[PDB]
Amino acid sequence: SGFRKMAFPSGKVEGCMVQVTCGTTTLNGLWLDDVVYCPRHVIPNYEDLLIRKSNHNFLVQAGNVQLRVIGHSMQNCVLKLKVDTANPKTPKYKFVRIQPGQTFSVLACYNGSPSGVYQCAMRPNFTIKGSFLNGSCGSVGFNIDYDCVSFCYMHHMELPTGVHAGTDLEGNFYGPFVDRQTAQAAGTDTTITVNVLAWLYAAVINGDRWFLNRFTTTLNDFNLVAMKYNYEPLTQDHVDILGPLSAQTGIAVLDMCASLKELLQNGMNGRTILGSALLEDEFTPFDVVRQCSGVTF
Amino acid sequence: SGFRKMAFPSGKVEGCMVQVTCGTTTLNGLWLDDVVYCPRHVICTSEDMLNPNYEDLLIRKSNHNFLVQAGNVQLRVIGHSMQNCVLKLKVDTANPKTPKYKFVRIQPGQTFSVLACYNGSPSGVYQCAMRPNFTIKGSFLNGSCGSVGFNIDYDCVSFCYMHHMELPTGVHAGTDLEGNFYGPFVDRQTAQAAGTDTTITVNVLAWLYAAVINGDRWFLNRFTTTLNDFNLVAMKYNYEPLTQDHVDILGPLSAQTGIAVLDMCASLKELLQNGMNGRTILGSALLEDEFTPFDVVRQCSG
Ligand SMILES: CN1CC[C@H](C(=O)N[C@@](C)(C(=O)Nc2cncc3ccccc23)c2ccc(Cl)c(Cl)c2)C1
Ligand SMILES: [Cl-]
Repeated sequence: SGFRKMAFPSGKVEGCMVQVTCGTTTLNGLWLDDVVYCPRHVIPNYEDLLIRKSNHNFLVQAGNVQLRVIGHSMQNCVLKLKVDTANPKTPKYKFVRIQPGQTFSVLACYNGSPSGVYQCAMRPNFTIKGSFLNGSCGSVGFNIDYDCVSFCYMHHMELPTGVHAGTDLEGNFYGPFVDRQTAQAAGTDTTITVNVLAWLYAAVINGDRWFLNRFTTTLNDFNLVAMKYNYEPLTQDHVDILGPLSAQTGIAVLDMCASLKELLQNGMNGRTILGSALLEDEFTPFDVVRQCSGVTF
Repeated sequence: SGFRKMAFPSGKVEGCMVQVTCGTTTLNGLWLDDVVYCPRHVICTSEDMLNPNYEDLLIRKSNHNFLVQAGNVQLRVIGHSMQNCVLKLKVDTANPKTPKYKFVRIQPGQTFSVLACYNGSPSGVYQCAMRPNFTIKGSFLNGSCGSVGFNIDYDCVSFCYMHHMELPTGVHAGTDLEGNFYGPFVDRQTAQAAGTDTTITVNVLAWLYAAVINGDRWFLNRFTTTLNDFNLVAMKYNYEPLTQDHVDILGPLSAQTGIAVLDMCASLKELLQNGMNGRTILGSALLEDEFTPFDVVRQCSG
């Protein structure tokens, strides 16, 4: 029993966190094998600014040991500092680009030191509601798949509303954001519907059944309602992905959709679901399964 | 900007997680130096649990009865002792990944990270608090016994909790790393139940100071209160009494925001009275009590 916002164990990522200094700027780097990846804004014609930099301009620090940079290249908005020393703690890893609605763990770092780990989701508006202070640039987002760390995010900036923007580990920004000093704003955000339904299945598994009803709905009727409440449209793939939880609890996906339809029109009415007075959208259907079955890393 | 329920990086604890098997039972152990710590109920059967005599059951045990597994490598148990409700399996190999650590006993209201494990493998990390009724609202399945709670301030891991059981309400009871249970709980199948839970007032105020720092001022008011008037109101909403110790601890937050503690107490009073009225504080429609004043400072400063 119990339901918590749970992150992946951060250990495999911790051994990869380094400090990257260039001039007056100090941020974080991800040291994998003999390459250290970091936001290119550490150095805006970025090809022109990078041509003026020398290898000894980048001071890379792994704990106490200083690493010597032997090369540098740029891939989209990530800088790739080739170092002489390969990371002995390099885990089995992949660079994956996640879709909006997908969740991941963020190991927030300052001066190459991990300060905390938290779970968050890629919002439909391509921002992440993270927790970052100055110096957190280069902190990474990741998932663990068996014994493989899938790096999906590198923090670059904070938007004027306090939400965060960053890139995948190939330097491609999530959303219409750029690493240039200009006016940027997060677009209108929507609720991740498949995740709310997954979190409702986790509540049923945990004993919370008050919100259930005898009703069902069509996928079209549900989406017409969901659209009015700024909820993401629920596709047939979302209905298919929720199948295992639907089987485990005995509540059909459209049956739970009718529960959500009533929750949106009528509300909670003083009641809570998993100790929350709002509908939670930062647990994917796989997160609910992993937590309510006991998958390990 | 931003405010999240943040856990300590679990890496230092991950290298200490081992599998402990004794008979039909498989749970988790914490391998520090040449000792593996685990709940002593690993030696019990389900029938033994009603009225177990642990000293009696431990005397019948041989070192080879405990199968300790660290990853793939099986560890050899060379001794065993019991300290309160924790079993201490002396092993012949010291943990090379042993971090700088302490055994700390926490007070209710204190928060910590839990590295939930199954079969000696870490499955996830989450943040939670020691409730005033001495239970923790964790996320645990069967096989999680031996999972630990910890704080990693500076380069030292302070182990403060070891999971032992789930109570009938779905909440959890455990011990410090010296085997002393938190609360009036025993590692015996009895009619024990968690007492009435209360909201950790000092933590709600700390989380309100985090909201003010983050730009949220809607809940503030032109009122102040006495500490006694606040406690008389707080008690009626099942809130923990706010002591002078709590008022002193909130001082740095009060100075940083410019809002006196009894001033923020008057804001809390009005929120208990009125409710949120469609509004949220740090993206929450409820008043959060699982961030201590130390958590708020660390996250909003460094
Ligand atoms: C289905 N079996 C019936 C009894 C078994 C049972 O509960 N056993 C344990 C070990 C226990 O609390 N384990 C657990 C821990 N955390 C979370 C749990 C979530 C679910 C199920 C067990 C969970 C236990 C039992 C009685 C006592 Cl007094 C103690 Cl100290 C420990 C389960
Ligand atoms: Cl404490």
